[PDB]
Amino acid sequence: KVFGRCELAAAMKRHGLDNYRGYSLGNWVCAAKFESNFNTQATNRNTDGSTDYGILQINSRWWCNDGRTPGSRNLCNIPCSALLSSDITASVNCAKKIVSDGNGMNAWVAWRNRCKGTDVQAWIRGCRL
Amino acid sequence: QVQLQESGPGLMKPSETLSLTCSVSGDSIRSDYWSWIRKPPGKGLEYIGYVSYSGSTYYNPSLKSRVTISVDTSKNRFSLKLNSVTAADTAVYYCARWDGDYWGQGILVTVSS
Amino acid sequence: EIVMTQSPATLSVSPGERATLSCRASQSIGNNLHWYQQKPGQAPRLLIYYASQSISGIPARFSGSGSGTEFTLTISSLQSEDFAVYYCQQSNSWPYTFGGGTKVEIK
Repeated sequence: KVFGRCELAAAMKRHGLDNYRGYSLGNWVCAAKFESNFNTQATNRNTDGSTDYGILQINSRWWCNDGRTPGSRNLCNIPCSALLSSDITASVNCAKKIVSDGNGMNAWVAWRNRCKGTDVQAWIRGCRL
Repeated sequence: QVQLQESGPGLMKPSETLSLTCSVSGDSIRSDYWSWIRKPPGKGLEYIGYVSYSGSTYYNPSLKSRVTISVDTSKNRFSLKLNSVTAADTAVYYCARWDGDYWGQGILVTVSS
Repeated sequence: EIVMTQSPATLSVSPGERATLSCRASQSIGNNLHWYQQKPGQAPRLLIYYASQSISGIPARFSGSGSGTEFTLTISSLQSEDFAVYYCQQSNSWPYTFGGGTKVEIK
């Protein structure tokens, strides 16, 4: 499934992301845009054998298990497959844990390069009617 | 399947430092998140703080910067250090994985004063 | 910090009856509210996370709902093993905070 800008804004708000740990909704929508382009099915194989899964490209080396990664950690304690569904619940739950680290949303390279320091509020402006 | 076990003192004088450790078996202290919670006598639950993957630590401000939390990857355990204790810090301390899924037996610490 | 208000302090109910615990937050916390159950002598146990997400191994009679600042934990058929103290906790902002707790006892 691929979300529209406003549709995802609404789903993330409903999933308690708006202002979670100091990050307004526009940050999460922007992060999703540049990480997976709103695709819940997106997956990218990294150069070290690990793979990013889901709408927020969550890495299999430290957050989930796909059984295809060497000395892999599974901090979110889930099969990487659970991050690939039209229902973002698992993706959001793991993203909340991830952003609870001291690094915040810096964990996401795309967010650091395309969202941080910009008018992220623009991503949700003009939604809900 | 993860087992947590608190260890420390039961009684100690004020102005001293309270030190607790939580040994984790069946799982690796790896780069996971660990927390400390306590329940004061006749009060509810209070969150002490936690340490995450990067090593960054978050401490409840109400504890006036007296707390320190660290991870011992060699001996697979994490700790809690509370300076300048007083009667107010008397409680049952619990260690737990940040996700709230796993908890220790809990240990009673009394600062008789 | 965000203040969590649990109501009532002591809920008295008879076995088999339904029970509703309320938790309010002084700030909007999305769905970042979790419920804990603590029986005497034991450590707290997670029952419901993120306001309504159920946990495998937990009786079906436990369910939560709500969002923003209003949350509710409903217990269908109160049983003997359901008698204990219940706490709500928000993870929306640091420091994380717990409500004062709600002691569910037999009537």
